[PDB]
Amino acid sequence: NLLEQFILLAKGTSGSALTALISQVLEAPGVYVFGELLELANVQELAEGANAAYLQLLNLFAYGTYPDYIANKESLPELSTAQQNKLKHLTIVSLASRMKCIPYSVLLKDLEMRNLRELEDLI
Amino acid sequence: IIRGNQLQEFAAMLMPHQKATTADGSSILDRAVIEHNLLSASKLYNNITFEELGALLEIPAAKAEKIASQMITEGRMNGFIDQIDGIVHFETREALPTWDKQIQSLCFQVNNLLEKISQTAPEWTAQAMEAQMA
Amino acid sequence: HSNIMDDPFIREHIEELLRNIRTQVLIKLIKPYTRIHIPFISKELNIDVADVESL
Amino acid sequence: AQSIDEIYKYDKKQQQEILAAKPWTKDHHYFKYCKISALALLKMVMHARSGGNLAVMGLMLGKVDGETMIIMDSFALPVEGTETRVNAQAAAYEYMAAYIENAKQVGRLENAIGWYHSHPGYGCWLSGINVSTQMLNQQFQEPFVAVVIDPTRTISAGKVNLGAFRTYPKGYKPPLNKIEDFGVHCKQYYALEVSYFKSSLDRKLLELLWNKYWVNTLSSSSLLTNADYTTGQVFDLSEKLEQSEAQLGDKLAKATRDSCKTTIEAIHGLMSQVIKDKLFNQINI
Amino acid sequence: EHLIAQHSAIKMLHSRVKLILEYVKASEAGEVPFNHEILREAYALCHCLPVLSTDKFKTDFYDQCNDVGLMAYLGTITKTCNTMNQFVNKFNVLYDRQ
Repeated sequence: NLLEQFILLAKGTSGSALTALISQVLEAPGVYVFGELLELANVQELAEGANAAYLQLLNLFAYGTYPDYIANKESLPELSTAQQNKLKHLTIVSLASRMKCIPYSVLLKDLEMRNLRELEDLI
Repeated sequence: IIRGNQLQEFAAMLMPHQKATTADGSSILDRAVIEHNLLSASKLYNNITFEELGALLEIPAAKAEKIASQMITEGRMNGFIDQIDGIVHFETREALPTWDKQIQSLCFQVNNLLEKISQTAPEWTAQAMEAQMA
Repeated sequence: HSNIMDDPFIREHIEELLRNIRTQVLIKLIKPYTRIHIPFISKELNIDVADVESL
Repeated sequence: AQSIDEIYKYDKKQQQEILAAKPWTKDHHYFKYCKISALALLKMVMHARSGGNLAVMGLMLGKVDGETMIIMDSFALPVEGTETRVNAQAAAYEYMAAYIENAKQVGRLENAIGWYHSHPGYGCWLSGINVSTQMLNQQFQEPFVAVVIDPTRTISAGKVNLGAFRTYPKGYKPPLNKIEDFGVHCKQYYALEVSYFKSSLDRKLLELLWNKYWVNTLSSSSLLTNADYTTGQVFDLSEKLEQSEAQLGDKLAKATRDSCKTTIEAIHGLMSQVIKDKLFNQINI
Repeated sequence: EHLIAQHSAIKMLHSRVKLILEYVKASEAGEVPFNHEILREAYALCHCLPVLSTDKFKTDFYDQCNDVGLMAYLGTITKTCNTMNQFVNKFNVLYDRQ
């Protein structure tokens, strides 16, 4: 219930300001479904140019999971602690969608965690 | 679960007698917070080992078990302790009641989705109900 | 030691005590457990393993 | 239809024959079943709750078939009773005299069959005065039954809590669990087995107005809520079977009926579980 | 009667699910302007099935099935005992030999 307030002030901005707003959206807690924002023409037009990385990051945060940000981690902009935690939470949600009893090994492998305690803290 | 880092400011404003220790080096604040963390973890865990229970409570291995057993025998929390395996069990779900709860949640989700559809496109919902009844 | 347990009425009946209170402590201690080590009970109750087993 | 449309068809020839034969004069343990209609039950409950903690009471209409008392309607007497005692001094009698005639005018062919009375907070039983009144009514109006309904217990427990009783005649000479549930006169009366019935149109409109509790039935999941009730029925049925085999040397038929009822309810619960598993667990692999 | 009572509720559940499915199908191509929120909730509803497909549930379910089966076996034995009692009684009153 917080993406609409970002969309309201995101309907006119474009360019570097739009990518900064996208990063702020991915950073803001409580936002986990970036679908309505992804439908805007300003965001979709970012494919052509040097800002396609931000569109790829938004697509990853909307449909992709954390392992998807493993092969192309360097290509995409570096994610802060909040963005990485949000991506890990979305990966947990995706895993829970397909299975209602997620083994710890699957979570450790997909979220790239070397400690059981930190994985449980994240969960 | 309340970590200690957000309680340093709170400990400063406590009146002096509330800052007294309990003859073991831990004051009143970081014993009430320990009990609160353990009670709140009883809700997030089906069961937990002593080492892990003390890892997130900063109490090393043994006083974690002592406090866990003290919160029981008083009715403050539910659960039992297997000391051989070193595991505290908080709440066990008996499968069939869980199945009942999940079925009820599924039906509630269906009802909420239908209410959302009706409140979003009332004309379409009316025409669809009319077509369905025929 | 030389104040209460000198007359033959408290000194005779003190052995019943230190056993009822030990029993109550044992009951309270094993309430939340399903499996408990006997040496753990011996450490908690200050009595040795054989006395813990007998109790 | 047809067969389930019965019990509402009232004939006077059979009623006259059973009232003239008077078979209850010989066998004092005659009536064992009380078949109450849904309308009578609902009216009794609403009247009992209307009086709050004050006792209220009224009459019944119905008939007799064999060893069964059929209740088809309920009254509402204009009685102003205290919190533990109802009297019906002078207005209730004229009211019940006029109501029968008024019902005769519109087509109610059922005659008076008994009286129902509210026990606001003290269970369902017959006290000394209840026993006296019911035995007088039986001695002068032989087909009769006394029903007692607890409004407060019904509302608190969420279940209908009422009973039907018939007194023994004075001089009827022939354990510890019948002294707290009932009164000191517990041996002066007996409890008829109470069953409820409804009609085809009533159930039609009831199922028609059943559109909000489908979630409750789709996850009702008996065999867990009625596990204690089922094992109670089973260990009572074992004693019933012991009595039946002692008789063997028809109690066995009644024991078999009870076993069939308990087993059928258990299999109904299992059928609900199987249907739920087919509905919710055999989809999406 | 019990199966008709179950039927009355399964019909309502089927009606609701069919209405949701029709809404999804309509919002798919061009019929109704789709809501992202409603479509995501429908995806969650689809992800909610199967309900409790764990091995632990599959053991308790067969426990219940076997308990009800044993109760049914005992009830059947009781009914057959009553029937054989009646048959023995009639055989004794017809072929009464002293």
